[PDB]
Amino acid sequence: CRQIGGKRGVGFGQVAGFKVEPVAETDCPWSWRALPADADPRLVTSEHARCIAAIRGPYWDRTLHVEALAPTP
RNA sequence: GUGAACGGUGGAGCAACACCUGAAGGAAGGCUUGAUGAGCGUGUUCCCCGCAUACGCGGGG
Repeated sequence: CRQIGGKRGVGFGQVAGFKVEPVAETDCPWSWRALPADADPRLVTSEHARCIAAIRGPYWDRTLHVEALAPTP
């Protein structure tokens, strides 16, 4: 990877660096994520809400948008 | 297959016009280039200082 985010053709947001380190199981919210509509409720927090949204793959593909429980940036 | 992928802030436009740094104001009052240094007296062994180390040298008045 060298850039992150959108509009990468006009040079926005090239990555200066990254660090990848292990963390505790209770210390990671991985569930802050576009979850399915029938996701198990220990992963569905108050930030998660119902939306027409992709949970996987190409997140821009509106044909693959599903009943989803997703948080907000 | 980074809600990604694609996407020109662009084109044009006078800081310019006119405007006296100028009026007044004493470099003067006093001051020998004249000297100064240019020539005019003593008539024979008397103190003291160093090198020596006394055989003598230099030397103060």
